[PDB]
Amino acid sequence: VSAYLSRPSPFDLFIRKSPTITCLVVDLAPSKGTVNLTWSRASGKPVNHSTRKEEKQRNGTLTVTSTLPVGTRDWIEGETYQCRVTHPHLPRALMRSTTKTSGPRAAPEVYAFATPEWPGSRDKRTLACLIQNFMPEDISVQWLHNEVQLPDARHSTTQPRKTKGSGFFVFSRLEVTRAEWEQKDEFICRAVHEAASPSQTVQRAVSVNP
Amino acid sequence: RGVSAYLSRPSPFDLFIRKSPTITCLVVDLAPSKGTVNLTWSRASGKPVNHSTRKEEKQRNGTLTVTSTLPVGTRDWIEGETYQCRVTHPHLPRALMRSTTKTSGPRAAPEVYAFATPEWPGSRDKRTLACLIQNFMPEDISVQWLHNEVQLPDARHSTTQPRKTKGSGFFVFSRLEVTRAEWEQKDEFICRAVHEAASPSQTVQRAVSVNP
Amino acid sequence: MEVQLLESGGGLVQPGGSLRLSCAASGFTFGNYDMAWVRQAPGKRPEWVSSIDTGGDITHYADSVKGRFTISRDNAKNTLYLQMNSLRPEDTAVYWCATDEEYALGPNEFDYYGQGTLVTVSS
Amino acid sequence: EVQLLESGGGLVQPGGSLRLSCAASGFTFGNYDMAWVRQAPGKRPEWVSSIDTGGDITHYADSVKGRFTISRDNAKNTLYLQMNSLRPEDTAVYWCATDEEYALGPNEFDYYGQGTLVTVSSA
Ligand SMILES: *[C@@H]1O[C@H](CO)[C@@H](O[C@@H]2O[C@H](CO)[C@@H](O[C@@H]3O[C@H](CO[C@H]4O[C@H](CO[C@H]5O[C@H](CO)[C@@H](O)[C@H](O)[C@@H]5O)[C@@H](O)[C@H](O[C@H]5O[C@H](CO)[C@@H](O)[C@H](O)[C@@H]5O)[C@@H]4O)[C@@H](O)[C@H](O[C@H]4O[C@H](CO)[C@@H](O)[C@H](O)[C@@H]4O)[C@@H]3O)[C@H](O)[C@H]2NC(C)=O)[C@H](O)[C@H]1NC(C)=O
Ligand SMILES: *[C@@H]1O[C@H](CO)[C@@H](O[C@@H]2O[C@H](CO)[C@@H](O[C@@H]3O[C@H](CO[C@H]4O[C@H](CO[C@H]5O[C@H](CO)[C@@H](O)[C@H](O)[C@@H]5O)[C@@H](O)[C@H](O[C@H]5O[C@H](CO)[C@@H](O)[C@H](O)[C@@H]5O)[C@@H]4O)[C@@H](O)[C@H](O[C@H]4O[C@H](CO)[C@@H](O)[C@H](O)[C@@H]4O)[C@@H]3O)[C@H](O)[C@H]2NC(C)=O)[C@H](O)[C@H]1NC(C)=O
Repeated sequence: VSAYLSRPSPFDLFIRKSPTITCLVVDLAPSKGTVNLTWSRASGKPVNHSTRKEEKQRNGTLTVTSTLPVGTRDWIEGETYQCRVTHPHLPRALMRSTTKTSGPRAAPEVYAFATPEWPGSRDKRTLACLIQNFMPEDISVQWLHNEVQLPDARHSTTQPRKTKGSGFFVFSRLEVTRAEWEQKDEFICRAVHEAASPSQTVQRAVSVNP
Repeated sequence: RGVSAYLSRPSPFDLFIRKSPTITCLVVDLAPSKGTVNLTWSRASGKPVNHSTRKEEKQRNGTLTVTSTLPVGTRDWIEGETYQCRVTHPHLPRALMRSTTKTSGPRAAPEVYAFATPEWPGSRDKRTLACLIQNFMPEDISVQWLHNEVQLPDARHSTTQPRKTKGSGFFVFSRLEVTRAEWEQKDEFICRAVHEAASPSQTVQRAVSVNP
Repeated sequence: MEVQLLESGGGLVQPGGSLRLSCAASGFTFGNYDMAWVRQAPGKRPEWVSSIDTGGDITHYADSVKGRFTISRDNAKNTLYLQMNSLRPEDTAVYWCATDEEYALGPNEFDYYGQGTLVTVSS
Repeated sequence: EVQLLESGGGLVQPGGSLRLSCAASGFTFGNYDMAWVRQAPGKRPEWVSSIDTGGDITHYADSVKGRFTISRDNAKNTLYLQMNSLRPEDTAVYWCATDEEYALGPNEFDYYGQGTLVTVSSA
């Protein structure tokens, strides 16, 4: 048995402006009882209504996912939220807690590239975006075309990883079809992050043909 | 149960370039030192097992790591032998077992693309080089950077974990920072990928330069 | 649970012939997973062939094989089937059955592959 | 679990001196290398100095060499940074940091404290 607790995405925090934190319980050999999870603060202030989802996995694992909408000001000013998990066949309750990561702040730099054409794929091209020089680790990367955000599934973005003195970095990879670039030859890589200025977003556009 | 064990496959660099593949068994022990960890190497086939080395060290947070490495036959591994690492410790109720063999399934050679980041304010003595390795499978790959015809230390660069593309093969990104002295010395940096299905000699590479 | 998939049914057939591939499942509850078939012809990049629904209501095919092959499964026998009709030289390949923990209906880098079997279409 | 609490910030005139104390709690302090980092208004963070586990190894950035002195006392679980010959350029928020793997040099540290403010001006 294992339990995890997330932080809000920057997209939730700064673009939608309605951050939410998710407590995730992954339960191998399940269904002896019912998992009870309780949201709480360190400060003791009221907690909003939480959603709760139970899903059975293909391998027979049960996952319990609960998500709490949190106050925008409360999180920014360093509030601490705790998820405490009770189940009858668990010996002692599992407790996880979360808060804004302290420490210095650094704006991302965004660079977007287009791979050369390769035989076998002249009706699609691979777009690659590099986001680097930022900290904390939390970042959300987004792709926009004809002024509309693409579905998340269209692209895949690497987990953040250290550079040993330059900040964190991530890469984004997107596959675009010929019809899309014939329609409009502009694809926009946008990063949402705390230390970006002026509106917590920085972006760069790339085009298949210059 | 507070203890966890992991078992690797040979790296493509060890298997195909160095030509001495090795598999490493890793036991990570929280709240340790009640006894002594005994792990025994075995095969499914039952053939002799080579002599294995052992390294045990304490972590900063007080966790114990026990690492054992076994040299495996080049012929045996390619032709599908199955190796098992069996972990014994006195405070474990039942021994932990992990096993490994080459991943089955179709195979596709990488494509390599290497780029040079634009100049960035703040340093005239450094530039970031970025290499994209994609469209390959299985996941197992080793990525290397060469300058002045010699391989750079592993610590010089950082390479993303392999991740799916939903029908086009796996992909990884590599990031390297090069100094002014190096490119002034020779402005050619080569991104080289080692992979099983790369042909002709299990290698594919692309060169990149700071100044066109 | 450990995923074991064993193909059978390969061989040599004349063009225009037909063949039935059987993939036997063991070590997991077969009735919970979507299934697919993948092939790689000699010296060509791997190509996803077909995929099946959990219950069997959904079938997907690549255009190259559409209307020639028909996929099916029997959940009580823990066995996946691919029925191949009207074979062409184009279809000589090694065939694998596959499945994935998340997505199996479409082409993907599947988590699990079987051992594969060979189909040689020639005179 | 690593909890780091800075103290000792304040306001001083150019040429003055101020002493920063970072209190450690919740882990075996004697096993970790320690470092100090600062961020001046509208500037990217700058690694300042770092200390060895035993105290034998000291490193300093070129900007602060010979002006600052880092130290630690392991029995009191306290890290210190002594700043002499302060300049307006040194106005920043200061954090103490540590990492599970590498702490001697500039790095994206795993753990940071809460920070404290140092203002060097004519006042
Ligand atoms: C049977 O099968 C099931 C499969 O479902 C399997 O159960 C899984 O088990 C593992 C662990 O055992 C679980 O993996 C964990 O996943 C946690 C969930 O992370 C998700 O959400 C993260 C947070 O998202 C929120 O916040 C971000 C911003 O913070 C925001 O953008 C979002 O909108 C959202 O609000 C998210 O980061 C994460 O996404 C990344 O990672 C996934 C992983 O592949 C990848 O797909 C994405 O591309 C993306 O890069 C994900 O979406 C996660 O918190 C946790 O990570 C911590 O722990 C590991 C382990 O130490 C650390 O390495 C890591 O640094 C983190 O500290 C961990 O990865 C998995 O989630 C279970 N199931 C499901 C449904 O998720 C069973 O194991 C199988 N059976 C057996 C026997 O194993
Ligand atoms: C107290 O501190 C200690 C130490 O900090 C900490 O202990 C860690 O505990 C976690 C789990 O709890 C361990 O996590 C596992 O790490 C495994 C080790 O992976 C290493 O080796 C891998 C294999 O290398 C061989 O093969 C490759 C080619 O295959 C070849 O190149 C090599 O030469 C070698 O022969 C290797 O893949 C891996 O490298 C990746 O990860 C590092 C992480 O920094 C990254 O830097 C690399 O760039 C690369 O991405 C690494 O070198 C690993 O096998 C294992 O992975 C499984 O689990 C994860 C999560 O479930 C899955 O996502 C994954 O798919 C695997 O199933 C997992 O990551 C960790 O290793 C310990 N650290 C050490 C140093 O031992 C304690 O947790 C701390 N205490 C507390 C209470 O938290």
